[PDB]
Amino acid sequence: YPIDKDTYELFFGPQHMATENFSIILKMDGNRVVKAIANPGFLHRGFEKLAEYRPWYTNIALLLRICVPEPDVPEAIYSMAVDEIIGWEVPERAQWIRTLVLEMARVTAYLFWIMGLSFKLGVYTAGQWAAAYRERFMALFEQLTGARVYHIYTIPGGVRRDIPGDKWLRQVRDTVEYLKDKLKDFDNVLFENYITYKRLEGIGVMDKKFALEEGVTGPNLRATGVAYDVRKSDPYLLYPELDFEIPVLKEGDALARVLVRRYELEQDLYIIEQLLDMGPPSGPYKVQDPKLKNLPRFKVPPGEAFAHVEATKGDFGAYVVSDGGHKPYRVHIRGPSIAHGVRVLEQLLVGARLADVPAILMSLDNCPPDIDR
Amino acid sequence: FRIAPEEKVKKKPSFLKPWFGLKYLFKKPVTIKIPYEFIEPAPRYRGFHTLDWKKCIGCNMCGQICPARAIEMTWIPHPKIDYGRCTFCQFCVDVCPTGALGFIETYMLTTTWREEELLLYDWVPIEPEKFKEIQEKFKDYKFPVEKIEFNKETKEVTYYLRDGTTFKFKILGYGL
Amino acid sequence: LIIAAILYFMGAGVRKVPVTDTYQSGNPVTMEYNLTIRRNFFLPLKEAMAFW
Amino acid sequence: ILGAMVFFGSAIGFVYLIRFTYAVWFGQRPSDLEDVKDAPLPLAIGMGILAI
Amino acid sequence: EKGEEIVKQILEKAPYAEGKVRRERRLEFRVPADKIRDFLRIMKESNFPLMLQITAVDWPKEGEIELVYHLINVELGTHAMVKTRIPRDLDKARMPTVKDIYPAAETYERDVHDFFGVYFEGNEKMEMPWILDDPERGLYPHRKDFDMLAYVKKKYKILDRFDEDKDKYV
Amino acid sequence: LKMSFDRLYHDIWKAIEELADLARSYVYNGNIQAYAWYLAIILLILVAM
Amino acid sequence: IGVFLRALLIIIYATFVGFIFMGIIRKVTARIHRRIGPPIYQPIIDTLKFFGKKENITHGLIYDFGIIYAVGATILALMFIPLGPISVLRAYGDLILVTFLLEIPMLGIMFAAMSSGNPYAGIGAQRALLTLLAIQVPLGLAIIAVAEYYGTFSTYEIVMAQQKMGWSIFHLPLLLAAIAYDIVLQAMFGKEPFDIMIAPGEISLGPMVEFGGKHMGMLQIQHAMALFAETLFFSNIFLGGGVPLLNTLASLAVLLVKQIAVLLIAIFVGAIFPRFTIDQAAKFYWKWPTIIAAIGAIMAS
Amino acid sequence: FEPLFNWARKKSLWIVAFCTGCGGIEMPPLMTARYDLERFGIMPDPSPRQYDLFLITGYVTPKTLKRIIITYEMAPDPKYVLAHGSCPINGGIYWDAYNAIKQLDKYIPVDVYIAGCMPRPEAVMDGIKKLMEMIENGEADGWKRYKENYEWYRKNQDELLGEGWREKEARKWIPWL
Ligand code: SF4
Ligand code: SF4
Ligand code: SF4
Repeated sequence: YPIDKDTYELFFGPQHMATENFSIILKMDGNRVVKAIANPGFLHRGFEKLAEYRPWYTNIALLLRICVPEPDVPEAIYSMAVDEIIGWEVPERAQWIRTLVLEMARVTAYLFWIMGLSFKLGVYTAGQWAAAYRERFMALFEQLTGARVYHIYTIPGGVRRDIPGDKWLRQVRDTVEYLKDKLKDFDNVLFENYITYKRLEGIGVMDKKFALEEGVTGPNLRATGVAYDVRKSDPYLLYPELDFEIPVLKEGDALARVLVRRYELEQDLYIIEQLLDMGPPSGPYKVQDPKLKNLPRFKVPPGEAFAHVEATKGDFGAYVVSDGGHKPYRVHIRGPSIAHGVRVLEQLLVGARLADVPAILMSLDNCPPDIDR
Repeated sequence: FRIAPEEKVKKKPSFLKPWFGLKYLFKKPVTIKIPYEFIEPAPRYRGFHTLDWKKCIGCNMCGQICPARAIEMTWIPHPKIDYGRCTFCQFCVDVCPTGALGFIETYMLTTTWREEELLLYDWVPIEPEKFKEIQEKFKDYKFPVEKIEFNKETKEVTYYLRDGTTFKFKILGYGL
Repeated sequence: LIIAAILYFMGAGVRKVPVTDTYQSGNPVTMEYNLTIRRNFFLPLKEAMAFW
Repeated sequence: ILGAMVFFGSAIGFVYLIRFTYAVWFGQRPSDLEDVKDAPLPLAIGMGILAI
Repeated sequence: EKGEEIVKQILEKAPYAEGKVRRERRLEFRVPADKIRDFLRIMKESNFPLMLQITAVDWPKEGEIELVYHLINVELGTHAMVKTRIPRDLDKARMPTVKDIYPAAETYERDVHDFFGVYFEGNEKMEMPWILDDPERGLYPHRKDFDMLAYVKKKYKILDRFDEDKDKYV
Repeated sequence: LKMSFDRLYHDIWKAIEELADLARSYVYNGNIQAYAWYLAIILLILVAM
Repeated sequence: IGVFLRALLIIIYATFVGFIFMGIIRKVTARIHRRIGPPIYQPIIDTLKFFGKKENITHGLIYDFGIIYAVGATILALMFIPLGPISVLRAYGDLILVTFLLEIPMLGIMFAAMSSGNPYAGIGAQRALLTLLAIQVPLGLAIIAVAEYYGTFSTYEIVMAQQKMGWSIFHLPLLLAAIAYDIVLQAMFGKEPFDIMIAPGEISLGPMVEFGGKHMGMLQIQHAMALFAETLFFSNIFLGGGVPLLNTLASLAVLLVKQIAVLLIAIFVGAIFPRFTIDQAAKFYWKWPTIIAAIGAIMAS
Repeated sequence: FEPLFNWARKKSLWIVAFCTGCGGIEMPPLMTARYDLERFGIMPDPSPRQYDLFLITGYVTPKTLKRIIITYEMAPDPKYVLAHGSCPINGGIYWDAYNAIKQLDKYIPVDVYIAGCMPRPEAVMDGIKKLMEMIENGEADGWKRYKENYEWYRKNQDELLGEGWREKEARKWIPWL
């Protein structure tokens, strides 16, 4: 006997192609939502009690898969944290390499978010273009380090493979100037039409006091009135000698949290163009010769370190503690989307129509491998 | 600090401006016809393993840095890498002291459901004469072992190569 | 309708299935789930002419 | 001006009947309708008379 | 430097707050266990609104789940690490929930309760199947009393479709 | 007063003005073969009489 | 016996050109965002695949008969519109008949989508029926604008009145009905701006969310005939084909060119425009195309 | 009779877009404007009936192996899954997981495995091309082993997580409404 008789519970499970892999059970009322709780954790590999059993250097390759769209931001934060507890002397060349791959993976993640938004917003042309122009960035990464995604690159000191040379650094100038001439054809399909602007207007109204104390750390609370950019507040890599300008709006409906990410794509591509004309000087790619050998037996002195870094969706931190041996005692990777599309999504879908459940789901850039950890 | 707009980012919606996304009705479509236009992958793409049988000392230094615990050791004391649990991270390359564990660009490896084609994933990697199976034999970039005939109680695996040597050797004992 | 039945009445397995086991975005669904909608059915139609 | 509203009336005449035949006749049945029978004959004579 | 002034301003408003300032902005300090609830809103109202993950390390030698609490700033950019030390038994695994002051800890406490140990009193989303459905909810797999490779063997009989022994360590 | 006509005429003129940017890029290309195709199309109309 | 073979000729030609028209839609939407995409003879292989299973579903006794009625209605729609000179009947092809017999496919593809019983099929039918509500406000005014500009309703007395004098997208009181039809055609088809009776991605697939093997094959036949019937109804009214076998085949060829013509402008709009919320789809078909067709209706009178 | 349908299958394989977690970063650009699949006719649609090519993209959580086997129970005849990555083969790097399911052939019948982490789309092209070669003659694949050899898979399904999921993952919400 069906014991609700009032509210039908359709729910977007995994096989839906709008939500990626996290089920949101929606207590629908005709065509609105009156209660939207989420069941995440269809992907819980475990990384607390799973990355505690590997040595310190080889715990990179196992830690990449905590966030799929950015295959460099999870390694470049753990590489920043093990940098601190040992206290290396990571040179200028390794700092520049890690800077440029941390920004080119970010423009890859923005392009993937555009393609993921357009696959569920109906319009396929902004999806196919976004994946096509992400593919040349993948084929440019493949010259450098290894595979397309999950390029195990940034070991705790420095990097693993340096630049090929003028065949590569001239090529990045070509694709960045190409995509900066190309980006004016994304506006006319995704941000200038009177469909999308009339589709995402006023849905999911996020207040100003509802973002800073809620768990939101990304660029989407920056569309609400909040002045917080971790690249600007505490620059970590070769950021202070860049002088980029960050966007802040006083709005907070859903399309405010989309135009801010479009402008972040524009200024980040201007960063990669500005970083390239600097060019890296000489130096080694590794950090030190004597305190790296016998690579499993890598006793680190005890203590702890926190690091945190800007992402496509949320400034998400790592937490490593070292007992004093060749094992991370606990490496916690705080997912960006833990209270960023699970808890704030519960008070965002209440009242919204069914057509703007997937669009709201992508207007926060919900990536399901981050809630589980 | 350095807030960029006041209303500079927010643009104006527009009726018939999406017709400028219609420009690619006549340009050349950007795709690769994979049967048969090849891609030529990178000169140092991470792929399969090319252990050298004359420099390997069996010190199991790779055994303790594999993140997925598949470089388990055999006797005649070389390792067999299984690609069942292996992420191609190539931490076993720059940690092997002698240098007897390389990596070459070979990634295409498709096997079917039967177990006799699934013994294909347990190979003691062969010498770098397998680079003469990447070139000089039909440059297809595929795994040049292509069937393995294990035999119980007469343990003599046979890497039946593309047309080369059958590469027989006995395997007795595992671990250390 | 005959020519439409010619293109359907062709056999090849027409096995009947229960209703309680259905899509539900590829998920298990029991008998105590109100899955057929029965509450106002036209909420955008009411909210379109909410002035009228 | 008058042909538009009567044609809209044929559309909205179509619409509500789809609303009727949905949550009364299709979908799952609740577990209080297992104690029900068929149609009785004297209503069925009227149904057959109006149908022919 | 400015973090030393900030922690000096915090220590005026709280006695049990022994603040060590790491590199420039990593202001880490420990408080006693059942005193942070009357303390975290001193940290909220001063300058630190946003709360990151309630990450909790374990220690089997001295039995205590050291729940460190990550706070952050928005006007300066620092990141507090206020930490407690509560006992390790499931009987004594008690901790008052911070939901009246932080709505950030509505969901962080669900993960730290479903993963290992700690039970939070004044919250409603406690026995909800957040993550780790049955039969993984019945034992807490993220402490040090739960060892891998003796539960995985009792859940899956073989770990290698192939040969000899790829299920041990090192 | 939420339904003004100042807004509608600016809408219809901005539509004509963006159609002016539309016909500029479509008909008037750098592709020489596009104008060859235009000549072949109007010759095809002269076939159609 | 000869009208039976001629009707079989028309239904089998409508099959083997409607599937190619849907494949042309797939080819142009492939080239519209830089991809080769499928071959031209693609959805024939879709239909040929979907009749080669070994299990089906058949939720109910009505779950079959609804989509079979949809196929029968969409065949009845194309039987009256004058496909060239070869018509099984040209005495009665009235406007209201063909206009209402496009909507009856949107019954039977949904009336049997309800018998499955699903919140996805329920909310797909919920978001499909507000279209068929909203689209008949500019559709009826387009039919009145065609009506009062000519007077006759037998559709052989319209293509005759076109091939006698004038075209029909000219003469501005009739062109304002064509823009209303050009906007209503994307909804009546299921193309991307007014997509929502298909909705691939936002909801799962709406009405056709779980059909199975044979039922999706009947849907592909019905969808190709809905394409061909509404396109031939637009071309044999607003364009007019009209017109020995070397005359007849060329008549049907130039009719096919005018079939592709409105189908070409149905695709260019229908990829650069995202999907529409059904609450705005009810609000859009009363603001702009209604006043356009109303100005056409008072200028045709 | 038979080859009129046999060639028709290997030209319009409809894939269902499960996007199984880690691995949905080389499932989309496989089917987009670059190295593509619509040239092979591989048109994706999210329906558990209108598909016959399931891509188990990487690992399988047992909170997803319920959903995968429920999706796999609904494709009528020509369902054959293409295992992906290196997770389904023997367990990937998550062999040390209480969750991530090792040895996928013991639960649902895999047709063809690929290798790679992540597998490059050229390897997926080689996998589908070998799947076309396998489906030409027709080679006793999955859907022909899930039918007669059901006694083994149903026992191995019920042994891991089992006891009738249709009451465990259905009654898990009705108190928590
Ligand atoms: S290939 Fe990578 S994962 Fe495999 S054994 Fe070598 S280092 Fe370990
Ligand atoms: S490759 Fe290196 S670690 Fe492995 S057996 Fe040979 S010498 Fe030892
Ligand atoms: S095969 Fe590799 S990339 Fe794929 S899910 Fe497994 S570990 Fe991740």
